[PDB]
Amino acid sequence: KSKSKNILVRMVSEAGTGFCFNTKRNRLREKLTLLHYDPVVKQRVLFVEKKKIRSL
Amino acid sequence: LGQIYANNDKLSKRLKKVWKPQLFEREFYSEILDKKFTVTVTMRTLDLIDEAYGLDFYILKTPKEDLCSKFGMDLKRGMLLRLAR
Amino acid sequence: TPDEKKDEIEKIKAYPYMEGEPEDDVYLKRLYPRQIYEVEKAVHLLKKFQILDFTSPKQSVYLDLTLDMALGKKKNVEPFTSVLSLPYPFAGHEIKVDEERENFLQTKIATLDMSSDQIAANLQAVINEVCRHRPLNLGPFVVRAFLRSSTSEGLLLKIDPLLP
Amino acid sequence: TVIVERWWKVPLAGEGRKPRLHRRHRVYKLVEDTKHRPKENLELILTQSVENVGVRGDLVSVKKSLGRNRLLPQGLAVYASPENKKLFEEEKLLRQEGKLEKIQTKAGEATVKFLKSCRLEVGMKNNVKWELNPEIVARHFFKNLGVVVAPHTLKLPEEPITRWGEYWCEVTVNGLDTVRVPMSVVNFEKPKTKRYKYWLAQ
RNA sequence: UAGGGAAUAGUUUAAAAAACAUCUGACUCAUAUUCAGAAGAUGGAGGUUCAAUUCCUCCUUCCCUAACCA
RNA sequence: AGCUACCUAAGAACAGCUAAAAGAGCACACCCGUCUAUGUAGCAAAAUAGUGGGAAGAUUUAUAGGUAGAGGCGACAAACCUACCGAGCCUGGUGAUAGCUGGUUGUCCAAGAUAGAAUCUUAGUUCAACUUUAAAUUUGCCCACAGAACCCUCUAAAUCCCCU
RNA sequence: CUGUUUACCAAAAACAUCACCUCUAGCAUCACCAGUAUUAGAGGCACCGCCUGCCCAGUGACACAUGUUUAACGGCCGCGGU
RNA sequence: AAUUUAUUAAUGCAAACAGUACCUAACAAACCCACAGGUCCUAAACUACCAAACCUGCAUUAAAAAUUUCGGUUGGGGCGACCUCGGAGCAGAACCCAACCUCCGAGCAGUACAUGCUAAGACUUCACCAGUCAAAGCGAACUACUAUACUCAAUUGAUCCAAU
RNA sequence: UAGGGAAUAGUUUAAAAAACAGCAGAUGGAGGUAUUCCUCCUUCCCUAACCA
Ligand SMILES: [K+]
Ligand SMILES: [K+]
Ligand SMILES: [K+]
Ligand SMILES: [K+]
Ligand SMILES: [K+]
Ligand SMILES: [K+]
Ligand SMILES: [Mg+2]
Ligand SMILES: [Mg+2]
Ligand SMILES: [Mg+2]
Ligand SMILES: [Mg+2]
Ligand SMILES: [Mg+2]
Ligand SMILES: [Mg+2]
Ligand SMILES: [Mg+2]
Ligand SMILES: [Mg+2]
Ligand SMILES: [Mg+2]
Ligand SMILES: [Mg+2]
Ligand SMILES: [Mg+2]
Ligand SMILES: [Mg+2]
Ligand SMILES: [Mg+2]
Ligand SMILES: [Mg+2]
Ligand SMILES: [Mg+2]
Ligand SMILES: [Mg+2]
Ligand SMILES: [Mg+2]
Ligand SMILES: [Mg+2]
Ligand SMILES: [Mg+2]
Ligand SMILES: [Mg+2]
Ligand SMILES: [Mg+2]
Ligand SMILES: [Mg+2]
Ligand SMILES: [Mg+2]
Ligand SMILES: [Mg+2]
Ligand SMILES: [Mg+2]
Ligand SMILES: [Mg+2]
Ligand SMILES: [Mg+2]
Repeated sequence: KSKSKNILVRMVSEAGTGFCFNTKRNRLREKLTLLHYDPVVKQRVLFVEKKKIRSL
Repeated sequence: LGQIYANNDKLSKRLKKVWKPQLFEREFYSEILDKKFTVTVTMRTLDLIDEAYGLDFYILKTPKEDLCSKFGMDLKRGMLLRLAR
Repeated sequence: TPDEKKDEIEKIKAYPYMEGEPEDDVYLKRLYPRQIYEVEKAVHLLKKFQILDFTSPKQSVYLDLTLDMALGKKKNVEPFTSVLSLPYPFAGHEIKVDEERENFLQTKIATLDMSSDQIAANLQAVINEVCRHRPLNLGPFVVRAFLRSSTSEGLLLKIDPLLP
Repeated sequence: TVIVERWWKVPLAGEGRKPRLHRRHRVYKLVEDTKHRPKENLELILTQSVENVGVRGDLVSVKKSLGRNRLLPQGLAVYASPENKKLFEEEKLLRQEGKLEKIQTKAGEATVKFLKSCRLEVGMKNNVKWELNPEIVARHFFKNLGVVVAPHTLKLPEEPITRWGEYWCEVTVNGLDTVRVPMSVVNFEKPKTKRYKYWLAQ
């Protein structure tokens, strides 16, 4: 319980579609920017971390 | 006379609760009866008398089910008898 | 927003004021709000007082301005000294600030003999000069304005038209 | 007044039938206690002249405590009913045009009462030769006594005053009441000097 | 029989430091006190970690508690 | 509150001896109930015989009244409050509820014994499994070869699959 | 000490008790009381005799600026050597 | 112990209820003025207090109480220990298999960011719930990557409800 | 967890200075137009949550 290493964050598409997916990242690393498939536009686009959902 | 849920949460205890009106002793004057009465009233009664423009109008206008007072109904009979005679 | 500073700003806004002389010929000042407004009339009246209360024809018009020098955000702006010469410099002039920081600024405008139009122009220049510190539309910068001579009481000017 | 509502829904009874009330329908929640509401004013028509509220025929909005506990019981005011409004409205036409005489406004009576019991200190400077005229004297009411006097209303003794002394000013309030106030011409002292000299000293 | 805790210099404590004891010197006629120096330790065994008194495990010594109802 | 606990009003009783002062001693009436035997459906739902404690006092006692069960009263024994008070009695809610025990009424025939899972659950339930009835249409059981692992010490008895 | 108790298995070392002590209260027309701090009430302990030691950190109570208070609840030490 | 303050008491606010008061630190440097004082170098702006109790409403803190509960396994109960998940032996060869039996572990971590979508056929911890593997297809990747349901044994939590 | 606020020398303050602690010494970190403007992150505080 006390131990804490990673966190769950919401990655939001930069295409304006509003599509989001959750990923795990290290707490001590910088905010993630990822290239991920967006179903709305049907092609890989940039995703940027917005909020931390919970501590993993 | 009713019940309440503690902290307005239904999942908490149900308690007995009585809400009492704030009572005031005031003096009123009747034009038709030309007499002053010391009557225990509520702030609502004072508001209703103001909207009727006097005690006489309030007593004469208000139906029995809204007066909710035997004394009020006796005043009505007194005023009506003086008007009738 | 400290309670006292913000509450006074609310209070000073509350002070009532009225347009035109009341109907009554003779009326106690207490019974009616402040009345005299127009900047032109105000200068003319200050000259009238000078004649009635025998005093120097030339006097310093120490316009005191209750300028909301605070409440830009919940964080308040600070007192500075934006120096600009008036259109007709009286016989740059510093816009000094209050020591108590109650937002009133004692800033001479013109000598009494200066023509109403010149004093009116001198007034408008300061209005822009004072807002220079916080010329934001976010927070209103001016509340009240009292145009007083040295030996006369302050008169509540209608500064609202001249604000922008 | 306590206003309550039920926690539990009451089933519809339909036309001409009484609701079926379970014991659960006795559980109430406090919607509002109307004693804590902001107080509204009571609109009354004055019959006599009250010191601060107004004068006969004036529609005044007073605190319910004042009207109920003082004005209405003592006959100073009446309810602003349609009928009373008409009765007083008819009077205000007769006063304006008819035989009924015009009467002071609320402020007029207040000034008259103050002007009856006040003395004007017309401070005049020693250095400059001064002649007392209605306009100069009018200024001193504002500064000293706080009264805003129109220049035309003032009637001076009509003897030119250039020497320190005592005289009389006859003030007319709204054209009906003429008051004669004591006049004390004195050497002018600046506000700061006069307050430090006497108010602070004693 | 069951359960919890503890082990640090010769001694007693601390989170690898102090105190004395021990040794060296100075002061004293000499001793003590004092002053200036010096050394010395993480019960045992095994393992993780670059690094373990400080993370775990078994054993030894000791302490404390429980060992009942008919 | 006709028993009993405490209280209120107004009553009553207390020989003899010692000391003569007594919440003093001896000792009747009277109150209590220490010890033993008897009795144990008894004479008695607490008694009898003897023996004992007290007996002018915080004594005993007749009469009427008061305090009532979420309570009273108590020199606290969890005493006593109409023979049974860890909180009276009666009536009602009430056919309280009981996974617990007991009981469950004519004749005759037939099929019929049981992997387990979860559960404040292991004195019980629900789902599986087994068991019963009716119906549908097609394989069920027994089994020939061939076939189902290396790592590892018992190279086990066997099983699985399976046409005929 | 006399006294009191489990009517119906306990009469006692249990309770009460004179005494001692702590706490609360400055007051009247229904108890207390037709009373007024040498009083009244809430408790502890148990005549008398010699005494009643240390502790207010914790809990409680009181008091507020720290704090006060054990005849309040309670507590009242080790290891090694000579 | 959980839940609660209806009730009682205190305090706060609201509600209700009358009015008493509204504010003073110059100074001439020059000049004027017989004084007393004035001109210039500011003589502005600006209201405060405030009704004791009783009663009612809403809060807060206490007191005194109320309602309800006090898990299971267990070579009787208690004490101790244990309660879910995975690997191995017992259980030698399809599956399954217990003891407060014998041993060792888990309550993550790391790399991806198509751990995208969709869909035949199957497995299944003896029920259910849950869990597991997948051709083809779409879209990607791709003509160097034991590339296509990531490495990994377990590495985990239903419904309601809450947040969004 | 949510916002609010805060961060100066080892420590505590000031507008780049003093005081303590031991002549050294600082503007939590990063980025941008500089303790003094803004932004993200770390640490801490405050306040409210921490239900099912
Ligand atoms: K009785
Ligand atoms: K049986
Ligand atoms: K059962
Ligand atoms: K006895
Ligand atoms: K204490
Ligand atoms: K056994
Ligand atoms: Mg009796
Ligand atoms: Mg008696
Ligand atoms: Mg005798
Ligand atoms: Mg005796
Ligand atoms: Mg005797
Ligand atoms: Mg007794
Ligand atoms: Mg006892
Ligand atoms: Mg007992
Ligand atoms: Mg009985
Ligand atoms: Mg039954
Ligand atoms: Mg058969
Ligand atoms: Mg359960
Ligand atoms: Mg079973
Ligand atoms: Mg076959
Ligand atoms: Mg007995
Ligand atoms: Mg007895
Ligand atoms: Mg006996
Ligand atoms: Mg005793
Ligand atoms: Mg004693
Ligand atoms: Mg003692
Ligand atoms: Mg020895
Ligand atoms: Mg439980
Ligand atoms: Mg059990
Ligand atoms: Mg056992
Ligand atoms: Mg246990
Ligand atoms: Mg299955
Ligand atoms: Mg495929």
